[PDB]
Order: sequence, then C-alpha cells, then structure tokens
Amino acid sequence: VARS
Amino acid sequence: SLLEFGKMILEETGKLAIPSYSSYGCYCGWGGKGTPKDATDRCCFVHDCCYGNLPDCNPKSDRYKYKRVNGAIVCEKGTSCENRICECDKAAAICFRQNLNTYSKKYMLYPDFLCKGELKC
Repeated sequence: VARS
Repeated sequence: SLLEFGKMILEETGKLAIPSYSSYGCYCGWGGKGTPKDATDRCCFVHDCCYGNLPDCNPKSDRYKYKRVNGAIVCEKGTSCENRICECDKAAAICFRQNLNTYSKKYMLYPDFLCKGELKC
C-alpha cells in the first residue's frame, strides 16, 4: 500500500 | 498509521483530519488523479507519492513512534517501514501547517469528476  | 497521522495533523494545525483533510481537493484522503487544487492539496499529492515510494509497507495500519523536541517532530527508530512512514507523515503535517494560510473550505468534499489526468510523482 502506497499512494497512487 | 492513519489514526496517528490524524493526531499529528490535529496537533500541528488545530483542524481535525476528518473532516478537514479526509476529502479535500483531488488528493487528500482519496488522491489519485487531477491537478492538485492548491498548496494544501499538493501536500497530499506529495504524501501520496511518499507512500508510493513504500510498496512493501502498510502506512494505514503500521504504527510508528515520534516525539516533540520543542515543537519539532522527531521520528523515533522502529522498523524500516515505520521510520519511512513517519517521515512521510511528518512532512505532510508540516506542509499542512505551512499552507494553512490558503486552506479553503470550498475544496472539502471536492467531487471526483473535477479531478482528471495523471500527474507523475
């Protein structure tokens, strides 16, 4: 989970 | 973790993360596409990129520890993921503080269709  | 980030945001800005920053602009609370609406939204864009640098970390749930050294946020040593998550959150909280002067309530609950196009990190 990263932001994209 | 998201809850810890929210507390950091409140400490820094005096605004509750929900609802002040949970649905703001194109990138705060649910970022993905569009040109960020203002400097606060750019804080969220960069924060999203920052979490994007950590594909094998879990920033929503993983907890980190930090302390205050006279106002300053100091991330304390945990796992590598925790350290990096903390640095992302710290930067965003500082960024929100630096841009409170232009925060605009009109961008709360900003509708998705007004956020179009990919912007590279």
